[PDB]
Amino acid sequence: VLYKSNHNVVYSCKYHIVWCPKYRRKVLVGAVEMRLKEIIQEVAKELRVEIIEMQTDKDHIHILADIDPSFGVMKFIKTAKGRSSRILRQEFNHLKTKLPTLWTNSCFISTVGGAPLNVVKQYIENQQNSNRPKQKEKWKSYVDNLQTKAL
Amino acid sequence: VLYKSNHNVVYSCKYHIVWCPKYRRKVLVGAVEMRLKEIIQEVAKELRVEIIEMQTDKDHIHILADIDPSFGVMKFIKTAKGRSSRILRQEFNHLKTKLPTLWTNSCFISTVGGAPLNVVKQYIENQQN
DNA sequence: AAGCCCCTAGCTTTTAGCTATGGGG
DNA sequence: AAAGCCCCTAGCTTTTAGCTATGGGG
Repeated sequence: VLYKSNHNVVYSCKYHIVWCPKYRRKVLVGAVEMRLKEIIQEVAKELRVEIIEMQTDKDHIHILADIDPSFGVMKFIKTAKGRSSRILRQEFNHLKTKLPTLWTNSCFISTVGGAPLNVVKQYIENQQNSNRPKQKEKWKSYVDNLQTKAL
Repeated sequence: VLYKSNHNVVYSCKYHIVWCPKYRRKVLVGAVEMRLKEIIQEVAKELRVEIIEMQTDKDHIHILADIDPSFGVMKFIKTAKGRSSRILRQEFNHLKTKLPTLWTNSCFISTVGGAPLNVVKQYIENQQN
């Protein structure tokens, strides 16, 4: 797990984000799909967001991004959707004349870390009960590094 | 994991949050410790934040919370540190006289999900079938 | 636990098109 | 060290306070 920092915070914030075209229209294909990913890389680059992985399918775009918590994941999403919509609708006439908007008003966001919820949960509850490891070998590297980083 | 939603977003945003008192002073004990926890529960409830787990040691408080992304993790944190700082220093004299502030300007924040990073990264690249 | 319809100001993408623990249908 | 120590502005809460801001400096 790689941790970064801004002028006040030490963090590791990863998000799996997903959003669909309006009406789930299967328009994320070919040149549309390609341009869409290039625009989002552009957006991420200027918003200092790190795209760990990004793939699409006819009607969904999946993005795994590491975002400065203070900046805000929504500020990123808002920019990526908004800009891709404006641009793609200008480049691909069918997206302008056959749809009222390229995207919807919603999205799906799930946070992601180096270990599963239950592990972090236990580590937190273990704090005052001395050295009581998670298990034999399961996630030793994560817990060890964590004790060290959160010292 | 059970997702929640606001008017426009479906989400599950959990963070492992940690912060320490000024100078690492080991003051999070006894009466203080218990009150800090109450105040954080009071702020969580008020800000519609779910506290999944909260533990403390002499100089650290760990919180695993579910926070609406539209609302903002930082907004929860500043409220929690700020109010707890105000209230604790009003109730506990030794916190107001021995320290210029109760907390510091920093904190540790780590996202957590039902699945580890590598799994989610795989699932994503597998989205062409 | 969104996704459809409608609405607002705010802010970017500005003759646009998206968010807001947004309003309601 | 910088996250943590110092100092500062500016915005909002806790506001005869005390924490933020992809804040800036040291």
